[PDB]
Amino acid sequence: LPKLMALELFKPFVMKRLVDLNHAQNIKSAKRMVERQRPQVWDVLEEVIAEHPVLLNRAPTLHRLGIQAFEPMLVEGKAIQLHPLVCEAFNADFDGDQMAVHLPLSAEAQAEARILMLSSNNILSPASGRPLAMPRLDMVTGLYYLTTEVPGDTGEYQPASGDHPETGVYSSPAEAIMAADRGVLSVRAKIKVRLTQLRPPVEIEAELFGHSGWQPGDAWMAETTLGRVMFNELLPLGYPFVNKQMHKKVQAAIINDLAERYPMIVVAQTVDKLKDAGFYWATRSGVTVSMADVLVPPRKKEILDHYEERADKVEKQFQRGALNHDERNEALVEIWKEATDEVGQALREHYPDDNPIITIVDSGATGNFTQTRTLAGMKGLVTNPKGEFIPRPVKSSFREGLTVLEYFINTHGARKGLADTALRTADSGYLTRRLVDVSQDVIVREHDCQTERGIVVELAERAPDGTLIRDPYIETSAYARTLGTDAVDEAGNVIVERGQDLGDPEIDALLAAGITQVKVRSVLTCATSTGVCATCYGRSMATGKLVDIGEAVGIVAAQSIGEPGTQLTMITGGLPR
Amino acid sequence: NSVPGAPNRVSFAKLREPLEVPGLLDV
Amino acid sequence: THKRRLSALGPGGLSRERAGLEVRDVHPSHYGRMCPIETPEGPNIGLIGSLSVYARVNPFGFIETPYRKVVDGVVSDEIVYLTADEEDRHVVAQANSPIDADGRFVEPRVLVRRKAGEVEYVPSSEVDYMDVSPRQMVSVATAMIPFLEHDDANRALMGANMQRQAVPLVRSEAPLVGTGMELRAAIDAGDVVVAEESGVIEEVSADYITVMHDNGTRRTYRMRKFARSNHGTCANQCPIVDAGDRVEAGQVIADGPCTDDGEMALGKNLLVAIMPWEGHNYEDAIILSNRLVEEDVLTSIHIEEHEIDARDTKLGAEEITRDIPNISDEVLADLDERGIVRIGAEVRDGDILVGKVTPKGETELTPEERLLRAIFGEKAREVRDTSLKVPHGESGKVIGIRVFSREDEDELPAGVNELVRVYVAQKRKISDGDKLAGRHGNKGVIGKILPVEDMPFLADGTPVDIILNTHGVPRRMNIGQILETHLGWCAHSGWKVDAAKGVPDWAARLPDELLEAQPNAIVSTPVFDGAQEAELQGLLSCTLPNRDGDVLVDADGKAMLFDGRSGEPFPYPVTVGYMYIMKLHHLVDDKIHARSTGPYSMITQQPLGGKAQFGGQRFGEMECWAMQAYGAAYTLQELLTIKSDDTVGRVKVYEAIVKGENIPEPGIPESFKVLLKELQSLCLNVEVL
Amino acid sequence: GGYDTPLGITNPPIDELLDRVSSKYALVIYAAKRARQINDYYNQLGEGILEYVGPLVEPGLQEKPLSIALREIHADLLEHTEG
Amino acid sequence: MLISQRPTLSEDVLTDNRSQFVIEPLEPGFGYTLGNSLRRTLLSSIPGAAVTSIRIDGVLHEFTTVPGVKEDVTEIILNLKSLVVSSEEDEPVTMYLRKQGPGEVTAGDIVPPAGVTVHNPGMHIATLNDKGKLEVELVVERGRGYVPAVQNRASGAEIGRIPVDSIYSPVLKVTYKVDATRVEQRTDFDKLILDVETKNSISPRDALASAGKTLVELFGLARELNVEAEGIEIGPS
Amino acid sequence: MLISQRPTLSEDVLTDNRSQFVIEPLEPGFGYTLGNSLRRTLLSSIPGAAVTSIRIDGVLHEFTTVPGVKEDVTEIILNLKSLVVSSEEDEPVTMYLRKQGPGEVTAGDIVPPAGVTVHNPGMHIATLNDKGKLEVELVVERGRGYVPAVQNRASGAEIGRIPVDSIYSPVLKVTYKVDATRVEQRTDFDKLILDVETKNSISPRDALASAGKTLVELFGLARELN
Amino acid sequence: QETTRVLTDAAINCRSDKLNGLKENVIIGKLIPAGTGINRYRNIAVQPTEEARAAA
Ligand SMILES: [Zn+2]
Repeated sequence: LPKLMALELFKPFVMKRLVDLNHAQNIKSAKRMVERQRPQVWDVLEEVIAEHPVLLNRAPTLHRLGIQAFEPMLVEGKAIQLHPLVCEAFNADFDGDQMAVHLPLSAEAQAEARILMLSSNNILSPASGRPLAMPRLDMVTGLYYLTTEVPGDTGEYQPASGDHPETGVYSSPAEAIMAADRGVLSVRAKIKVRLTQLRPPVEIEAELFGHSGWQPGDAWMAETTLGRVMFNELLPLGYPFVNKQMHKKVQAAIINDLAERYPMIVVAQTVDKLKDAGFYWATRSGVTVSMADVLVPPRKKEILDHYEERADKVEKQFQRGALNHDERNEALVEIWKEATDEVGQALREHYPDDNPIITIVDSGATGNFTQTRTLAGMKGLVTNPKGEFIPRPVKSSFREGLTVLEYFINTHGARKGLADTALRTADSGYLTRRLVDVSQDVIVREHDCQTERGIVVELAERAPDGTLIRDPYIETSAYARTLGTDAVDEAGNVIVERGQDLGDPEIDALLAAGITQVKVRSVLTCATSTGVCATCYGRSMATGKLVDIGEAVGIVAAQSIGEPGTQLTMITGGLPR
Repeated sequence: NSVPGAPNRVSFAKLREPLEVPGLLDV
Repeated sequence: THKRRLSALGPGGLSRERAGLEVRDVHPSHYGRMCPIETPEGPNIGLIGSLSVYARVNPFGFIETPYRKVVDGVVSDEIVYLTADEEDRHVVAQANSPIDADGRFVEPRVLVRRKAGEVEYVPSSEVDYMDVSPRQMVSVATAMIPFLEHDDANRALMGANMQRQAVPLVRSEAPLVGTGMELRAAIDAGDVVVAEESGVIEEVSADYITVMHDNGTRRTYRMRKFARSNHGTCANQCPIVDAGDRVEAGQVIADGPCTDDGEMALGKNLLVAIMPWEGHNYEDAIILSNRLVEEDVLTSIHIEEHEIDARDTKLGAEEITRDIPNISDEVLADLDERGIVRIGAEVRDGDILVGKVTPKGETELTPEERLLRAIFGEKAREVRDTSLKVPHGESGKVIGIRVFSREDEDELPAGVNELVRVYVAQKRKISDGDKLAGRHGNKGVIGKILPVEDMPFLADGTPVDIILNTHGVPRRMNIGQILETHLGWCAHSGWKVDAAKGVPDWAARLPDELLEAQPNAIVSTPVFDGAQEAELQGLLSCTLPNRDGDVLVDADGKAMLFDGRSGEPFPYPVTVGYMYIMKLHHLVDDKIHARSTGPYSMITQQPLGGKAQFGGQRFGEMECWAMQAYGAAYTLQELLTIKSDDTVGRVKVYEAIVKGENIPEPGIPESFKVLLKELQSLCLNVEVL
Repeated sequence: GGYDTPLGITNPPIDELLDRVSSKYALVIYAAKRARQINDYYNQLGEGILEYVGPLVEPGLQEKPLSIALREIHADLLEHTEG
Repeated sequence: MLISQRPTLSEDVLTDNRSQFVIEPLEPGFGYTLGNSLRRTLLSSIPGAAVTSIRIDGVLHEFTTVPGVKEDVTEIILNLKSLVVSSEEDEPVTMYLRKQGPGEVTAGDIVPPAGVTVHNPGMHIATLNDKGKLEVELVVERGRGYVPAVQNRASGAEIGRIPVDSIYSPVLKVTYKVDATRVEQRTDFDKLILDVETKNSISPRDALASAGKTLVELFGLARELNVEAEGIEIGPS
Repeated sequence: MLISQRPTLSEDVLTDNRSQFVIEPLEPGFGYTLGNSLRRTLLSSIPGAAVTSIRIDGVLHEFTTVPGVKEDVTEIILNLKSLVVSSEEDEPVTMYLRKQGPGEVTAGDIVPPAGVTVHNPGMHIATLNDKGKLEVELVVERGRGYVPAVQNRASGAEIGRIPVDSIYSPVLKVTYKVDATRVEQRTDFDKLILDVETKNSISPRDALASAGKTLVELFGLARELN
Repeated sequence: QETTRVLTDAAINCRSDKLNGLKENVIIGKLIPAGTGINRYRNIAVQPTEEARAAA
């Protein structure tokens, strides 16, 4: 809220306000005082500041998301004051950028907003419905760190009775908390305890109570590392319990899961709270960096060598004008490739477990084993700045350092993709764009096209001995799906019935229906003459719920559709193809 | 070298260039 | 850069709307020709550049690389300016290459570009020519940061171009480290007042200096200050020495601008370290000290010229009095006798300026008024009360006075009889959030300001310069940053090889001589040449332990400051260091804008964007589509109407507003209305019903 | 529902709210119509007033009419249905 | 030197031995300076009568559970552990409760004699099986801050009184943090946050009082050293 | 059990404006804390007196210099910045210097009136030729720690005058640590080991005093106050 | 493109037009058919629950 901002702007408001505290005359009075720019301003200035939405964007555009309305609260500087995820989601990175923003106006609108891009409201993959803005990277990584155990630890549970107790077992938490705080242990490191409120997952309670694993009371034993416990503590109360470490995903998957089970709200409340805890740990954990960290591929060379003579020799072989320049030239290449893998693996292999670096990525943090090697050891190949690769290639590595050449070859495609980038960016939407219109308007008629021509479905790739096997892509479909007709059990009955979203549970017992088709009020079979019907469409994942009376998925999808093109390469590959 | 107001930002010359800095600019 | 800058496009030349990448394309040759790396940048790279380094160019537009034209393990110590071609016929020897002290590269075999620049190996025994050094198709700018061999070219050239966008604040500093390029480069600034004779010094003062041209001979060689750039900066030109001393032609005489101790002052050899922290060096995030302030380290000033002519025309012309209509007092109680105040005078925004004025018109008013005026005797005049007044983000002290008259003969464009142009100081005391950085492209916004105390800090107290998130480099590359910085504290801190008894092996070699570093002192290295890791590393091992012969530093990179807040220890050792950087001709006021309202295309009355204006940002169409993805209608619609150019609601609800009430509900696409008309127009008549 | 507590803005939870009725649209709107009304009331308030009642539940400072509405809304005080 | 402002208690009542507060106005930036520490501090400053590496009866290798009784020491212990032992005789005090016949066992089932009390006696402890009886070996003792089940000093010399725990700190937890606020005017001055968890035995507020006391007492030193200081001021009441 | 014994307040003689600090017994758990804290304090209003803005003859805006010099009105200004004249009382205290002949802008030169004591009263600052004449009109001040150069407009000091910042914080630099005894058989505590240095205007005490003061001060509130 | 004839044909066609393509709305400007703006919806039949009103 750079204040002097709509500070500047807002104005006309108070401009009618102001002298309402009759302290200017007309407005030129004030106004003109707006030139005066007067401590009083900052004040009721405050008032008008009254919960007022906000207009917002940084273009370009990818889809409805990349913008919302909000409430700030004035501060100095001059850039802008934000949230993470709001990032990413709205992408733009603090590389040095900006945004665009305007005045929520007609409460008609502003309303609209709080209704709509209401910060909150804004959730997951409305296109691909599935979840969105999860914590990440740092945030996460700190997650990992905590989430991630620490065996062989101080205080580390001590199953050492027989000569006295064992210890690691602890009724309350603050208990050894307070303790270990008392320099006594790094939670990451299991021990033993108990609970009463942080419900167990079922299983536990499954027997402890079966009837009711409510932990509004009924203590339930426990034992691990806190930390993980910590988090836990922070979680869907009504939820039983978890435990273990998890991954980014995982977690995420859950998460998704989590709100899925429940309303908006909260969700973030946690969320935030979570990242927060991280943040803490973030700061905590501790992982600066070292050249030192430059773990070392040992023999390595000798492998190289190996290949060298391999080719080498071969070089002699073609050399005899053996075959084509290329082919052999490839095999050469191959040879490398071989190396490529070998070096990477066994290299990797060598290093111990903890190297945040990889660990990072390892933490599912991001990056890749390329970056991994690439980084050091070798950097592998390069291609013709116009096409085919480079008969070398990238023997050494950065970290190692190399001459001109080399890098002086990076150079090329370096320039190129780079360029691509500069293009796919371009033609992308336009491509879309045409996508953009193409149809539009094509939207909802209603609830019930009232057709009867959905299709049965695949339902996994069944199996012989396996009886049943799941298409992964099942999922890709499989959901927000209409009981086109009535899921019958193994004859025995009609396990379920025409007209339903066919949610997971469906997926799950029905899953236990060992079957592999269900006619489904799809849509392309939309009985709705014009537009469409709920029945046809029905639930939005974007909603995770039914659709509405008349809806522009054409957009949507259209976004959804085009946007993702976003990042592909490449008888053709990407789009063009 | 060859610098009237010269100090020394001591470098790492593993090498030698009999050659020396042109004048560019000339152009 | 601008100089040497080079392309092949434009007048009669290409029109990028017609050129296959190849235009931008790489290719062999290229070496010793122009910075491989740098280039334009937008749809623009592969389009423009400069030279590489040395190789002059044909009396006919073709480079002139000389070469280590070898001879029998004995290169011919000899330039050979070369047009690639020819040459092409010939043998590609290798700089960085171990001769038997005789040309006799001590190996029997070597590599070398061939016909296709076929960078091909070969038996040393055979080339005609080697080279002329390492590092050559390079650019100067290119030529600027080591560790390359570890670092993203992308990222690179990035930093390259970057490089320039420093901003000569004030202090003057050089990276204690840095190659030789440097002022020996900088000298090619050829700017600094710099010797003209082995003359003894002569009288001196910050305008110039008398110069005992020892031939008796002298010349109070000058020196400039306080005079704008293309970008609002002084003419400053700081001296060197002493009116009495004695020196010799071509040697320095006085810096000034980008001119640290005879040298582009360019940044701040600056501690800081490694953490991504509390989410503030995250996503480009950046966590920043404060002491800084106080320290001041971060500012200069900037220069608009300030102009406003006196014109001539119909109803009269454009006077510049000091008298004014119902102007406030002081507001006038300030300017000069007949308008604007007096040099070095402070202000703010709005601030009236000129002493202008012009005839107003002649088209009656309501008796109502007049009457009114008769009502209040304020016998109105009749002249287009006109002048100038300071906009926003604006203040400082009076300067320019390019008040230049037509009338006073000062030739000038039509209907004008004079004009002044003026200037004002403003010391930019660095906002955080913003952005700076240094080498390794390694750009960096400027997130948060942060008081000292509250700060991780030497176990010996002394805290950071700031801190640094992690992460990028991995998926980035530029770790020299790491090294270099290791280095940094090192140098900054000096040492001595305790080789003593014998040799630090990795030592066993190299600029021996060093043997040590007098804790902190001048340090360069070669480009594709410089010590190594281990060494460097081992240099780590080496030291000039501090006062308490101490080195909080670890022979390792990670120590353990604590919290200038909560304070306690940390989890694990602390990676840290230093880095000179540079500062930015790009921040808010460069771009600090919006727009409530103002001018509007007398045609498409849209936000007449402009200086006085904030422009009033344009809007996109997707966007709209976004709406769609919701459908706030209105909203958009509204827009279309409203801030778009809803003459009415503009006026109308503008009122509403004014009257704050269940706003004049959205009306009709009006104009659209036109249409119709527009149609009809061609016998077009139709209709909905 | 033991979740927490909103915050003017987050006041209140649509989640609830939403419950009241189907399409967010009117609904909101709906509210629009109201506050509009509200305003009006206030718009008119001081004068040979119109019948205009409300804003039923007492005020809440500058509180966007908006809110207010929102209040008696989830306060649950009026009716509607499309057109 | 004086504030030209003045932070101020904010009482918050939450529960028994848990409840928040804040205090304000708060010129930046010190919550950190203070609380935080205080978190320590108080946290640190918390005298209380904590138990003793105790034991009961013939089990010096029945190292788990007992007949006539279903529970187990560990269980027992945290159950043991569990106690609102309010007392006084700053020192030891073995203490012995028993009961044949089954039923079960809560807290106050025994006698807290002199300078020693309960606050939970219904505090069940022991569910009797085959009607068993058994007195129990128990000492407690005060101090600030819990003390860990240190490897007790018998090093075997004991009959089994196990190197158990004991919290001299009757408190029970903390929470808080800082809040930058009022900026145009009070150019963003701090804003407080003050919950924290006790034993039932007392309110925060209580030793809290002492806390600030205690607390300061220290400073007296530093302070009390050369009053010739310019120690900035609040003003009076 | 429970045990006590008030710790051991005790600074640690050292350089000038600078002698470490040591105390205990110390609640097995803490040191740092107030360790910093205080340390965090310090930094705390290090209240002091010193200039504010000043001026001299034809000394308009800062954007030339005086003849005779080799120097810059500004960095001059800066250099000034280097000031180090612990004064005394309260007010817009000031001072005034002049020069002549070969000018040598150092410290130790001007009109430190009453209650005004430099600490390197000589500290070079610049210089001018044998024409090296000049004056200076100089407006001291008390205060504490930083403040931004006022607006002399918002202020009023005559045209040539030059609002400036203050930094009244005669401290130099802090550091220390714990040494928590804490013997591993239950019977423990923390150990104090300290120090800082100031900008040679006082002893560690002095402020240190102020410390303890505003502290205790700082806590009457903190006390049972309710 | 051309349209022109696309003009003709019209009066030829003499048609009206579905007036739906939002773009339409875009065209016209008259707000879309849906999103925030719908018949049914934007013609709502609203007012307070009496009792309260009754509650005066
Ligand atoms: Zn349908």
